Parts: sequence; structure tokens; C-alpha cells
Amino acid sequence: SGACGAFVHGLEDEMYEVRIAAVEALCMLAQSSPSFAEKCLDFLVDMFNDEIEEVRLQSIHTMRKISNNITLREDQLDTVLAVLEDSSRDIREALHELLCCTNVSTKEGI
Amino acid sequence: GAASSSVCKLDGLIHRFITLLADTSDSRALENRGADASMACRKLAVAHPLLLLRHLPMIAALLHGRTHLNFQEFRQQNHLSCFLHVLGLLELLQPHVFRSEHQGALWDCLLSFIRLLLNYRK
Repeated sequence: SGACGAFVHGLEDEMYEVRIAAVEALCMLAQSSPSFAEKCLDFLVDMFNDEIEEVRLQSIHTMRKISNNITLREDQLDTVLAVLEDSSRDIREALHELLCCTNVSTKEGI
Repeated sequence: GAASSSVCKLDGLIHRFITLLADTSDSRALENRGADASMACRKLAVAHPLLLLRHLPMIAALLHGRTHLNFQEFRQQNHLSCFLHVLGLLELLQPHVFRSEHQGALWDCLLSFIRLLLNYRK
């Protein structure tokens, strides 16, 4: 069928408005389903690499909103700590809000 | 009273030994160190079982941490040695680990064990 990768196309879309709307949809659906959230963590991590600052901020806020059930791995943790290095203060504050609620499995992650 | 806001004169030392027990690598020298750690911890278990059970959530968290790693690295890193050591220690803390206070960390350890069983059932 042609419905495969709908959210893949949405998050890879060239307009940041479409990507922000996709982020909101991911937020609502993840608040509904935890398994879908676990599946879609990686795409949110990719959005943390997004070139538009607002998209990064909103994706981080949604990840914070849905962190209550998921638990990350070492790949996710190093990628998240990577974007925290960035210069802009507001996105760093957003990462700080994220880490307040994020889960972790290994002590080495901490 | 084991859950009280109190400090044991020996707790830090058994913490040191349980860190030595859990932390291991492929090194046979570190495996000998872990075997000695299991020996001392087991002697403390049979001698002073209540002291170890106060540190149960710690080793439970370590068991939680170590469970994800795939079977091949699990066997090569000797993590099965750690798993059988903690399982034997829990067996040797038999009539006291089933209390209400130790129930949560016990369930955590059992959760780690069953997660290991499911992941490497092949």
C-alpha cells in the first residue's frame, strides 16, 4: 500500500510548518500509545538534528511530554547529549527540561 | 527497622565488595576478583543476611542495567557469571528476602532475570 512511511514523509518534508504539525501529531499519538512512542523515539532524535531551531525546540518539548514511559539506550543518550552542546541558549534550556523527565537504564548513561 | 534512616558501620564496605562483584570484563584476573567478591559477599550473606538486604535495590538496579546486552557479548563479557553469582546470593538469603520491605527490589531482580531469559531464549 501507499500509506507506508506517512510520518517519515511528514518529518522529512521541506516545510518546517509540516514538520511541526507532524511533531504535534506524534505528541498526541504517543500520549495515547506508549509502544508507538517507543517506536518513534529515533525519529524524534533525528528531529533533534533538524536544521530549523523551532522544530528542534518543539520536538524536544514533545519528547519531554512523552518521556514518562519510554526508556532510552546508549545511542539515544549520546545523540541527545550531542545536541545539548549547541550554542543557542533556548534549545539548551529545552534539553534541560527534557533531561528532567527522561528515563535511563544503565549507570553509564548517567 | 532495617529501612530506618541509619548508617551501618559495614555498609560502605559491602557496597565496595558488591561493586567489585558486579563490575567485570573478559579479563580472567577480573573474574578471579569477582569470584573472591562473590565468596566474601556469600560469607557475609550466611553470616549477616540483614546487612546485604539493605543493599538489595542497588544490585537490582545493576541487574536492570546489564540485561539489554545481546547474548554473544553477554557470554563473552562473563555477565553470566555475575548473573549466577547474584542468583546464588539471593538463594542463600532465602528466608529473609521474601519480606515486605525487600519485596520491591526482589521483584526488580526477578524482572531482570526473566528479561534475560526472554531475550536470549534462542
